[PDB]
Amino acid sequence: ETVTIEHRLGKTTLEQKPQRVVVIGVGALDAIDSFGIEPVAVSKFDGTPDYLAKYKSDKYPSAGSLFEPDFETIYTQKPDLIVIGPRASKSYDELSKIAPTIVFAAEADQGYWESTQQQWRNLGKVFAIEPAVEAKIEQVDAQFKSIMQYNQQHKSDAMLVMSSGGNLTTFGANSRFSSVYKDFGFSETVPVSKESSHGDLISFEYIREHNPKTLLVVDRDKVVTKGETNIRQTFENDLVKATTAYKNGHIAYLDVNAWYIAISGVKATEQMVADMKAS
Repeated sequence: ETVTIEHRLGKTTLEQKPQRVVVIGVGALDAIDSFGIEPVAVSKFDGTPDYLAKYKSDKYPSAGSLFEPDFETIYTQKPDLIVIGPRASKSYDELSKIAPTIVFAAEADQGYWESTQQQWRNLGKVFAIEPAVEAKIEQVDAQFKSIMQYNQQHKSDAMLVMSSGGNLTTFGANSRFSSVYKDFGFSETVPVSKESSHGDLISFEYIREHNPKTLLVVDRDKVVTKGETNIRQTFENDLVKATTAYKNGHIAYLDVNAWYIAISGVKATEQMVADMKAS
């Protein structure tokens, strides 16, 4: 009773309904928990979102960080399946020795939502819960479709800006934030041409000069800094105020967990939808 799952790091074959699942990555944990599966070990991250709070405790042994698996502990846990997010993917070859391993991740080229659907469908196949997955997909798909229509019918541009340690970077349609353009129906204020993993460095002068109609802001420090203060107070300086986005009240502060950390999560994707509705 095996299934063969195709994912970013190739093909993995395993018996359906693995009993002992180890999960690395918040997005993988989000979708897995959301569909009613309880893992035996999980990565630990200081920024784990409230909706996954139970996994922060020692009830669940640490499988490592978001980036670096604890191979020794994972082996000790005797997993039937290891599910990892893209952050840990350099360790896939090593994890694949221990047990069938699947990568759970979005793809910029095919687009966030099309690829995320497949990730949930992959879970559906592994755990024989296809109907529940399809019900969820139908629900969320309608939300994507409605938002996209809106933005095409009021065809307008958006600039996606991330702020981290004082660095402002921008990302376009062929980036980890492909959802904004390919799924939610915005056009790029400025075509960021061929992209790169970590975005392109910009400045407040760039934001003001290019004058986006909609400005979507990701405060990376929210989930990385020990503090949780509001970037808005500082982000909205004179240069940003002079922007159309500010005036039209279309600066949106995206949920950092949902958009940046918990990639392809169920709750994460629902939050992305909520954020887009709001803006």
